[PDB]
Parts: sequence; structure tokens; C-alpha cells
Amino acid sequence: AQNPNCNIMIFHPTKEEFNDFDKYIAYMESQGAHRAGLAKIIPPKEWKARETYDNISEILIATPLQQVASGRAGVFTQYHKKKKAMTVGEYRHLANSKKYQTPPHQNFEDLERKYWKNRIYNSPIYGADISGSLFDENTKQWNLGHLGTIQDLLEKECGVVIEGVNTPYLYFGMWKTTFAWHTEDMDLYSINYLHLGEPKTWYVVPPEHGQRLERLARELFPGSSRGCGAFLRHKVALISPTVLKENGIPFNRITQEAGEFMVTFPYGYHAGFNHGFNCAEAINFATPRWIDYGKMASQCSCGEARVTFSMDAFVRILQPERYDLWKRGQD
Ligand SMILES: O=C(O)CNC(=O)C(=O)O
Ligand SMILES: [Mg+2]
Ligand code: NI
Ligand SMILES: [Zn+2]
Repeated sequence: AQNPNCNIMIFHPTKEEFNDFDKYIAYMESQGAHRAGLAKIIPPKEWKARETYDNISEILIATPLQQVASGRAGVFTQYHKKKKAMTVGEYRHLANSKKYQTPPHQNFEDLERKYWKNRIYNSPIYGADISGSLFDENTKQWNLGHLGTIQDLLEKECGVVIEGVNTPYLYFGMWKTTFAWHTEDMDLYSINYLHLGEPKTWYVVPPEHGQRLERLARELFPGSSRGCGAFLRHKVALISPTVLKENGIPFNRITQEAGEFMVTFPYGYHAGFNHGFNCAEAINFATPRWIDYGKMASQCSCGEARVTFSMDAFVRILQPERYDLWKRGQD
């Protein structure tokens, strides 16, 4: 069995190996990459996402979110307070202001310590889930707006044509902006490209151990758990590496830098934080190996998680018994 310790693997494809996305994902899995839940892909030196980032300041962040924490330093929830619209240029200036800028630090480990010690005492502002792309249309390899769609994949594997579309999203981050512990909708893959700026630190639990994380989360968030059997789908719960280690949960950590891709694999729970002003682009995708995970994915039926249009068909076709209850939670 390849990668039996479930370590995060890092790949360096050549330009020839960068031509066929599906083939290279399947190659990574042949080496056991999926067992970690997360892999890093460093693109060939010949590749670029676009020519420059000099012309992005006029992108609008229609609904910036202030991430307000409740709890203790290693175990907290966050809610998202809506703020007034601002441009990427205005947000960048805000990120770099004294109130929000990254503090002086020695290295990534020192910044991680500072994050976990101090995150709860501040409320950083995040631009999330902005439909759009920063890939040049003439970038032909690993262009996140030109991947095969999940609806086409389900049709190819299972024979059923379904409605829906699959497009990328942009994320504008600052110091302390946080992504809570979650798997993807319908336990899909994700791919994330850090276009510019400061790093992103990731934490991940191997898919084969995901239920260990869920059990700890029910213990640490007992009211949330009573409310919803799939409350991690709400994307609000944080648990520090120190707390995970105290509870014997298997996990790994890695820092993504500008110009690097990350792939999350089906049922790989992940969380993390941004180091300073940055911009990432991400999209969900599927492969033949996803289908069996999609059929078994938990679902939030309490009202809180309330998802993409295009999730309807995946629940309807892969999870017909759950469909009626799930849909009641969407109305
Ligand atoms: O860029 C982000 O905010 C974090 N993205 C994800 O959780 C992802 O790509 O799966
Ligand atoms: Mg612009
Ligand atoms: Ni994710
Ligand atoms: Zn719920």
C-alpha cells in the first residue's frame, strides 16, 4: 500500500506531465497521495497563471465577512458578520493597515504559534466565495476555469445527464483569516491555486481517519452537534493542532506559497489560516474514484449549511433516500 503513514506529498510535474490534468491526478493517487487528504503541486518553471497581477484592484468584494470568534484559543467557533462592499485595492490597503497587518515573526512556525495563541482576540475581514477567475484564457494547463465539470463526470460514470454548472471562486485573505474544519460539499475534491501574496497554512486529517475527527468535534462542540448531525458542514468550528495531538487525532500540516497548487481529496477534512494579504482561486472537481464517496457523504438538513444550486442533482442521483429531507432543509 503506497504512503501508509498518510504523509502530505509534494509533486513537481514536468511541462509534459502538466498537459493532462486527470492523468496527473490519477498518477498522484497511484503513489498514495490521497491517503493524506491533501497534496501540493509545484507547477513547471515554464508555466504561469497569467502575465501580471497589476490590474486586479478594481475587482469588487460585494460582501466582505468579518470573522468573529467565540470560545477558547484552541477550540472556538467563528461567525461571519457582513460588511460594506469594497474593491480589492481597498481591501489590500485594509489588510496592510496597522490594525490587520501580519506581525513581526521569525519563521512560519513562530507565526503559527502566534495564530493559535492570539486568533480569537481579533476579527479579520475575509473576501470569500467570489465567483470568478484570474487565469488567463490562454493558459492551457491547469486552468481552473477549464477543467472538466462534475456534471459531465457523473454523466460519464453513471449515464445520467443532469443540470448544473461548476465554476471557480476567488478568495481574498489577510492575516488571521480562517477556514474552519470541513470536507468539500458531497465530499468532492478541491483544487486551490495561491495566485499572489502571503502564504496559507493548512491542516488535514487522512480520509481513512475522518470519523475520529468527527467524534472529537461532537465532544468539543456539544450544542452544535445536537443541532445537526453534520454540523461541520456549517464551516464554523476550529480545533488547534495542540488539541488534536492531545486527543490522538492523526493529522498533518503544510504551508502553501504563492504559485503553488493544493489538491484536497474526497473526505479529507481540512482547516487553516492565511499569513497576510493574499488571493487564492479554488474549484471543486471529481474523478471516477469520487463517485463512491459522493454516495456516502453526510448531509446538513438543519438549514444552516444551505449550498450551491448544483448540489441538488448530486443528492438526487447519488442519495435518493436522503433527497426529500435534505431538500426540506434547503426551503
Ligand atoms: O482558499 C481557501 O479559503 C480555502 N479553500 C479550501 O478550503 C479549498 O480549496 O478546499
Ligand atoms: Mg481590476
Ligand atoms: Ni475546502
Ligand atoms: Zn446543519
